[PDB]
Amino acid sequence: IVGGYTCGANTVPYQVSLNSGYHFCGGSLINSQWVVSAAHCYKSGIQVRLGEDNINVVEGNEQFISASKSIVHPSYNSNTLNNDIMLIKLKSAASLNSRVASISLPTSCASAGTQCLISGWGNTKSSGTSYPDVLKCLKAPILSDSSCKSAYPGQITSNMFCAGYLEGGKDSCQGDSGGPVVCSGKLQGIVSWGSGCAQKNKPGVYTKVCNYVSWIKQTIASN
Ligand SMILES: NCCc1c[nH]c2ccc(O)cc12
Ligand SMILES: [Ca+2]
Repeated sequence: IVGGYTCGANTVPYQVSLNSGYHFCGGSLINSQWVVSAAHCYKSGIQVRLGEDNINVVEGNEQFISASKSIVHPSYNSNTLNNDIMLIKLKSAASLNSRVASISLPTSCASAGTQCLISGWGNTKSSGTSYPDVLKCLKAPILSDSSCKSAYPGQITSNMFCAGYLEGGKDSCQGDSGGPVVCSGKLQGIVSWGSGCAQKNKPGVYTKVCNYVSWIKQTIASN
C-alpha cells in the first residue's frame, strides 16, 4: 500500500496473508473454512495465515492453516486478468473471534463514489521498494467505470473496477495482490492489477466481487 497508514493490529480481522515460505499475497476470510483471493495468486503449497499484524513476529493472535484445495475461476485469463478470483479451502476451520472474522459478501454491487478500505503487506513505495512488516490500510473511493476505461483503454472488462486517486500517490501495490477492498462492511473488490503503483492517471484495478457471489456460494456448497 502506497500512501496509506498503519491499520492497527488485528483491526482488519478478515485480512489473511498467503504464505509459501514468505508472504506473497493477501486474501479475505469469507467463512470459517474459505478464503477469497486473486487467481493471479495461485500456486501450490499455500499456508493461510490469519490473525496477522507483523508477518515476521509471532504476536499471539495468529492461526496458521494449510490450504486443502484451491479453485481458480473457470474463466480466469492470465493475459487480460479477466475473472481474477480464486477460492482457497482451509484444511481445518478457523476459530472465529474478534481478531479473526469473516467479511460479508455483497448482495448488491457498489457504485462509483463509495468509500472503501484497501489493505495489505505490499510495497509502500511508488518508486523504489520497501515492504512493511505490519498491515497497511488505505481509504479510497470507487471510480466511475468511464474514468476507469479512459485510464486503461482496451483493458477494463465488466468484471473490473478502478478505485483510488487519479492524482497519484495513494494505491495498492505489489504484494497487496489478492487482498480486500471492503466498502460498508462488504467485500466488493480484490487487488488485481494496475500500471505501476500510485501513478498519476493510473488507479488500481480490482476484481468486481459482486459478479462472483453466485459462483462463490455454489462452489462452497459443493466443496
Ligand atoms: N494497484 C496494485 C496493482 C498490482 C498488483 N500487483 C502488482 C505488482 C506490481 C505493480 O507495480 C502493481 C501491482
Ligand atoms: Ca505475526
